Amino acid sequence: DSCIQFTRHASDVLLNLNRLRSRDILTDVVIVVSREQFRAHKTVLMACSGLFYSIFTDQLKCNLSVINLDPEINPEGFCILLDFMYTSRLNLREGNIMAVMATAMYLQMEHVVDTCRKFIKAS
Amino acid sequence: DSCIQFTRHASDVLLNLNRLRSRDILTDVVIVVSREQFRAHKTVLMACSGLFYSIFTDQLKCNLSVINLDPEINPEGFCILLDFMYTSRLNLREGNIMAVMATAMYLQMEHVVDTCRKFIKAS
Amino acid sequence: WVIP
Amino acid sequence: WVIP
Ligand SMILES: CN(C)c1ncc(Cl)c(Nc2ccc3c(c2)CC(=O)N3)n1
Ligand SMILES: CN(C)c1ncc(Cl)c(Nc2ccc3c(c2)CC(=O)N3)n1
Ligand SMILES: [Cl-]
Ligand SMILES: [Cl-]
Repeated sequence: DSCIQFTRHASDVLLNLNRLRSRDILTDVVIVVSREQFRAHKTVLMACSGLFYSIFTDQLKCNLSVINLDPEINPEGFCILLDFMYTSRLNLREGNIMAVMATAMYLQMEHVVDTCRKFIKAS
Repeated sequence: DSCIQFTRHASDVLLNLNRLRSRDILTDVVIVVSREQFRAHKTVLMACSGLFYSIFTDQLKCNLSVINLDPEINPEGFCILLDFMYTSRLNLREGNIMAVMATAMYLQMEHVVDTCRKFIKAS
Repeated sequence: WVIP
Repeated sequence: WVIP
């Protein structure tokens, strides 16, 4: 086509979606990880995770307001990944890298799994 | 912070949100423009437009499944802008620039209004 | 704005 | 991935 493109548009969209999350505006699901609860937008979860994409395209699960993750999933690892989904920023540290990689493999977030594997290989 | 960042994340998120729109997955509103109907995600509309942000933060309008725009709004201008919201790409042409600028001013999409003003000034 |  |  003969379209023009606004370079910062996608980043500005994601920044506003994170502002809505922080104010709990139009969140339509709660993700339960052990005792911890995380509110989010189904569409953003699907856009970032192969696991959520599969869950919310299912004709029955698409209507659930609560999703319980496998009890092996660490709430801190999930929190770091949910923050990444809404910001593009990953808080990867020596003390959390194993829990982050395991959570990203479960959530099917291929690019996060790739950077965790590379950072572990270096050490 | 000490975060790392994935450069293509925001663009990849927006690409997936557009894939959901094209398949009509989790769309929660219909925007009526004269005889024409456009299905979309309320959160994406809010993230891109000052007008939709105001509408869907309103305690009564946040629950509407149908929104009717002012009859002066041109369906083609709206279609071009909805495409921009989901892609960052604007199909700006000599034959549509006046309808696109008027629709962007109504929708309160400041960056689109700015490029339309510049393209009109040049001609 | 750019030519993509 | 980059240092932002
Ligand atoms: C694959 N596909 C057509 C598609 N359309 C829409 C959405 Cl929201 C979607 N999201 C999704 C699927 C798989 C994966 C991801 C997002 C991230 C990932 O690493 N794998 N995937
Ligand atoms: C202004 N603010 C705190 C905010 N938070 C969340 C959202 Cl979704 C939002 N969106 C929005 C508001 C105003 C404008 C836009 C989006 C685009 C624009 O040109 N003006 N604005
Ligand atoms: Cl990823
Ligand atoms: Cl804009």
